[PDB]
Amino acid sequence: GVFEPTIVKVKSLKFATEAAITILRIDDLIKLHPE
Amino acid sequence: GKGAYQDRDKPAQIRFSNISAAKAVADAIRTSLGPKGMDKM
Amino acid sequence: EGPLSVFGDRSTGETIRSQNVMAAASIANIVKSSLGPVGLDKMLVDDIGDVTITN
Repeated sequence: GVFEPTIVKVKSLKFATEAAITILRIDDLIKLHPE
Repeated sequence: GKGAYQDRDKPAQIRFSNISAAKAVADAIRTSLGPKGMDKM
Repeated sequence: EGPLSVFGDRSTGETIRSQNVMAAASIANIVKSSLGPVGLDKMLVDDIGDVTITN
């Protein structure tokens, strides 16, 4: 009797993959000094 | 030739500094070019 | 250092990738201890003493 909606798994996988890609594409960082 | 002495050297230094700055910017953005280029943050 | 006067700090190479991975790992490790029926809770206190209890 352990059940979950399938939308949970589907949406979690999609969002996790999107976040992983959008962070993995970064190559260099430039941070500007506060005024 | 024989003469035409150049008694001022400041313009050469200005030109070289300009070249250096321009090449620095070009090398800075060189990576992001092409289908296999990456992003900047 | 030297050329590319930007008035700021720039990092390039494996340094930034490792730093990003470490930040993500720390964020995951903060909440890893509250997963599943045997997970426990967390207590949070602000700068004035107000207390929140949650998982």
